[PDB]
Amino acid sequence: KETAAAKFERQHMDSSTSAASSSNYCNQMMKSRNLTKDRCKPVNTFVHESLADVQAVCSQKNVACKNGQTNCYQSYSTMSITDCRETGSSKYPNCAYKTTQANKHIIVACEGNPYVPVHFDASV
Ligand SMILES: [Au+]
Repeated sequence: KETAAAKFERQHMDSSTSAASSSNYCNQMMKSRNLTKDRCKPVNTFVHESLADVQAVCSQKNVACKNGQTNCYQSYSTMSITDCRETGSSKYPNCAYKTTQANKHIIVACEGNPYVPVHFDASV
């Protein structure tokens, strides 16, 4: 039932200006988006832009994906993001993260009809 497009929304969208949280944004968000349920997802990026602006990237700069597929796209403008990376002390089920806020060009893999973001590949 969860589509690839919905999965990208759950894993990566957080439309707001920038990270807001009552406590460590990554620890709160990784848990709340279910990214610590089955393992500690080790790296994950949230994007603080509108869905439309993220979706439009699928029509922007065609770039190779890290895995060698050719269906990746880089945003022409920088976007507000937050990068979550597991700490050394993190051990599932007590997942723990370092929060890095940034303004970078995103790279997403797009798939489907409609052609929409389904994976977050890199920020540059
Ligand atoms: Au640039």
